[PDB]
Amino acid sequence: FLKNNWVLLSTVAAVVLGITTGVLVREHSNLSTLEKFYFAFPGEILMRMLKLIILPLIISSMITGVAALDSNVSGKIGLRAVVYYFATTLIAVILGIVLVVSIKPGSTVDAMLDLIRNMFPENLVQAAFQQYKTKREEYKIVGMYSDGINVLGLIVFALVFGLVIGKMGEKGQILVDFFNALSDATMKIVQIIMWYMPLGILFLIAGCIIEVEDWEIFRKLGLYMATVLTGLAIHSIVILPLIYFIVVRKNPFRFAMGMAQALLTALMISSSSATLPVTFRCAEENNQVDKRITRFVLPVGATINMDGTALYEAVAAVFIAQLNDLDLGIGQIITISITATSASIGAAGVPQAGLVTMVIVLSAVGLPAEDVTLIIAVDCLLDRFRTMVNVLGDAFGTGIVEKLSKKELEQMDVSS
Ligand code: NA
Ligand code: NA
Repeated sequence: FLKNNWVLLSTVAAVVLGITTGVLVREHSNLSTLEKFYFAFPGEILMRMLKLIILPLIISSMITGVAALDSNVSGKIGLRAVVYYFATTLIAVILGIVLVVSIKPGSTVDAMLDLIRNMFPENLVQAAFQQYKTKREEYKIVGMYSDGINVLGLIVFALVFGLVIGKMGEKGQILVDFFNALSDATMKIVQIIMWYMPLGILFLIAGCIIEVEDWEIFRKLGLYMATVLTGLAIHSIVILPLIYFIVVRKNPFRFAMGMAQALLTALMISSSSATLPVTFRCAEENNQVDKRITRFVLPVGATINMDGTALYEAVAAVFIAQLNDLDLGIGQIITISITATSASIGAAGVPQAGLVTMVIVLSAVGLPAEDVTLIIAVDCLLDRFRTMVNVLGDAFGTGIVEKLSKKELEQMDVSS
């Protein structure tokens, strides 16, 4: 039995050995900056592999999932998924705002316009490794292209392309076959990378622990951890199971038990995109969910649905505002809530710590962007829990959308 699940136990042992090695090296050894950088080399290699595999997986899976569905019922399923994601994000934002205000632990228009611009890129080839940003200048607007994959535009193009080739009929069957084969090949390559994962996980955790030097910053920011962790726990244990139970009259915790494999995997990597194959297997096999709904809903949720991220950012922005003793009125609460939801619509193909999402909210509330370094220390610990919450929300949404589309799925069975 151990051989079949050998990757999971190996990764758990890697986590244990990483904590031990990091603590022992930090306490009993002295390292310079260059030596600390060279210590985390295998973790850097693992991250490069995952970033490499993101693009083909996302594009091919999106096209295949959209083209599988019939054109009659494609719109309703997408609308239901969008509504669920929007509602969950709003509830998470409200919960985070309420908790951060109660506990008290301590332009933007251009960013929104850039967000809309990135949905319709000028060039498809450039959109695979570059993004678009605008800045003011003495007032004249000037645009520039910066490195970083544009997952928002590629997802929109993939959705439209999949619909077009699924409506065409026999004339576009060769394209469907091409992208199905590409998706299968990408999943197999992801498995091959997951074979090597444990060593990268070991060295990543070891490097994470060693970096902290003072070790009193954790004690100072103890209240800040409690707010974020309590919000994530309440959202994961209370709100999401209750929403699932209201729509689907089943046991919400049996679904989580079936998805436990992908949940713990998502904790390991802390990447929602890289957990797509495990999530597919767990949803289709353990929970007996339909493949047609799953293959289409899950990639969209990975790119779009970010409950833990919205909660995390909102709490951090309010905490930073409280650090500076800046007053926050009723309007300030709303504009932080609204900006947090729409800050980073798509950031799935980017598996590393992004401070730009915080910077948008900071600019909207009118605070300097140099306050990020104060709390940049604990991101390495909080990000894994945030990604786990995101993956859990996606998994719950798959079943919720599947239940609500019984008539559409029955209509799709007579044409098969
Ligand atoms: Na949501
Ligand atoms: Na997600």
